[PDB]
Amino acid sequence: PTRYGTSESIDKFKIAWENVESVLNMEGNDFVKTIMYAYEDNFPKKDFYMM
Amino acid sequence: PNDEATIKALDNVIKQIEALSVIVNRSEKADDAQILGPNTYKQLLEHLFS
Repeated sequence: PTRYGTSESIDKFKIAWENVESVLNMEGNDFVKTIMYAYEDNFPKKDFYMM
Repeated sequence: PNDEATIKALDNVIKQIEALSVIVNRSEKADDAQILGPNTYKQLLEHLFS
């Protein structure tokens, strides 16, 4: 809940995104990974992480 | 949910945090002083008469 919730600097986002990127290459999750990397511009990573 | 992926994620997180916690900063800078080698006075010529 606390300790850098919605009010964080952008520089802290890479550390959190590292785990999601590691999970998204687990040999069987290729569908979502490809959909993400193809349409990143329209659906940026921040809102995906929030969802 | 696949229970293998979360174990790998936890292992990676633990490795990262503990690697970041072993680094210690310790510098060995020397002083900005000098050495002050030996020296002697040099005399200048003069003239004398009486």
